[PDB]
Amino acid sequence: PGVLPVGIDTHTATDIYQTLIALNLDTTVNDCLDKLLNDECTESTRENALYDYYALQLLPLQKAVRGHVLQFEWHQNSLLTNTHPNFLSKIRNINVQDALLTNQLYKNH
Amino acid sequence: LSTNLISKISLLRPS
Amino acid sequence: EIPQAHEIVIPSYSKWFNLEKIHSIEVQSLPEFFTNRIPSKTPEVYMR
Amino acid sequence: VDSKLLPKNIEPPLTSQYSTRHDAPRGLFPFESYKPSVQLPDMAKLKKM
Amino acid sequence: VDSKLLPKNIEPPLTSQYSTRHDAPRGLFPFESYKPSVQLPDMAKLKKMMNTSDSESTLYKYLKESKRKYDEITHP
Amino acid sequence: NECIASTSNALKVLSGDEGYNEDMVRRANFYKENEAMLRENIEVILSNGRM
Amino acid sequence: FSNKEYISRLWHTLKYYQDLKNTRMKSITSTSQKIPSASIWGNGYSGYGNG
Amino acid sequence: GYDINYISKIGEKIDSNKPIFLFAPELGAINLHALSMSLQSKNL
Amino acid sequence: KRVPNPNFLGNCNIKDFKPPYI
Repeated sequence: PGVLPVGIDTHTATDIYQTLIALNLDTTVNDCLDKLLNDECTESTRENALYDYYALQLLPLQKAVRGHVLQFEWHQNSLLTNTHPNFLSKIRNINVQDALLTNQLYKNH
Repeated sequence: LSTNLISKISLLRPS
Repeated sequence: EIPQAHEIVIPSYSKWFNLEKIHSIEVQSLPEFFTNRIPSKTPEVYMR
Repeated sequence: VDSKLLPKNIEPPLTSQYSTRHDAPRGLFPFESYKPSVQLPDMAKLKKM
Repeated sequence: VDSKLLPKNIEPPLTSQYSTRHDAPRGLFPFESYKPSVQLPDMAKLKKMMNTSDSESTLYKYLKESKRKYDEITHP
Repeated sequence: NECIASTSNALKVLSGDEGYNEDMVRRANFYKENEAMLRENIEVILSNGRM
Repeated sequence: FSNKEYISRLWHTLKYYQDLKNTRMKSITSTSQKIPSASIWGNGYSGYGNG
Repeated sequence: GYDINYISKIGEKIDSNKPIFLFAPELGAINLHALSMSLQSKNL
Repeated sequence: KRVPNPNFLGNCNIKDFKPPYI
C-alpha cells in the first residue's frame, strides 16, 4: 500500500462542490441585495438587481415544480417489463384434448 | 422599523 | 353568452378535444368529411 | 344595415369558455412523497466560522 | 347523464393531501439535498475557492488598515 | 469511460434508487431541448388539477 | 457519503416503504370489508359514465 | 469502497417494497371501454 | 330538502389534489 499511490477522495470532492455552489449563491444573494439598498446606485441597475433578487429567491420553488414535472415524466415510462423482467405471464402444457380436437378436425374434413 | 427599510421590506416580498 | 351553471367532466383520454380545431383522431375516425368527394360534406359542415 | 341587426341562426349559444375537469384513471399519476423545501438554505454558520 | 356520489373516504395515513414529509425518501424527484462537509482544511479550501465580493474586499482592507493603525497606536 | 459509467450505474440499480441524472436536469438547456414533452405534461397536470 | 452513512440511508428508506406497504394492505382490506377507503393512488373514476 | 453484498441484500427488499405500479387486488373496477378508448388517444 | 347531484356547479366528485410543495 505504501508503494501504491494515494488517490483523490471523491466523496469530499463532491461536497466542496455543492457547498461552494451554495456559498456562491448566498454571496450573490447578499450582493444583489446591497446594490438596491444603497441610494447612490443608478435606477438602471437598481431595479435590475431587484429582479435578479426575485429570480434568486425563486430557485427552490423552481426546483420543486421542475422536479414534479420530471417525476410525472418518469412515471409516463414505467412499463412493468423494464422494472419487472421476470414477469410470469401464462403457459399451458399440451393436453390430450388438443390431440383429440386435432383428430376431430382431420375426421370431420 | 426605519423608513429606509419599511419601503423596501414590502418591496422585496409583496406579502 | 350564458354563464357556466353546471359541472362539466370529460374523460382524460379526451384531453385532445378542443373547439375550433380538428384533431387527427377525428379525421381518422370520420374520414368522409375530409375526402373532398361530396360537396355537402366539408370540414366546415363537420365543425358546425 | 348595422351588424347584430342582420339575421342570425337560432341555435344554442356558445359553450367555448367553459371549464372542464377530467376523469383520470387510477394509475396515471405517480405517488409523491418528499415535500420540496421552497425556502432557501441558510449558510450563516459556514460564513460565521 | 346518471352521475353518482362517492360517499366518504376513511383515509389511512400517507394517503391524504398534505401527507408529505421532509423525512420521506426521494426515490424520484431527482434533486438532492447534500451534506455540508465541515473539515478545517476543506474550510480553508472553501475560503480560497470562493471568488470575491466588492464591498467585502473594501471592508477587508478598511478593517485591516484600522487594525494596523490600532496595533501601531497602542504600542507607544 | 464505459468502465466508470457502467459502475456507478451498476451501483444505482443495485441500491434501488432511480430517476434522472441530477447533474443533467439541473441546467437550462435540458428544458429547451425537451420543449415538446413539457407542453404535454404541463397541460396534463394542470387540466387534471395537480399543478 | 461513506459506507456507514450510505447503508443508514437505505435503512431509513426501506423502513418507509414497509410502512407504506402496511398502509397499502390496510387500504385493500378496508375496501374488501365494503368500506370505501382511499389508496396510495387516487380514486380512479366517479359516477360519470365510467363506473 | 462499499460492502456491496449487504447493500444489494438491502436493495432487493427496497426494490420489492417500492411502489412501482398497482397490484392485482387494488386495481378497482377495471373498465375495458376506458382502456380501449385510451389506447386510441395517442397520448403517452 | 334538496340534495345536489354531482353535475352541480361546485359539487364535483373530482376533488382538487394539491401538489407537495403547496
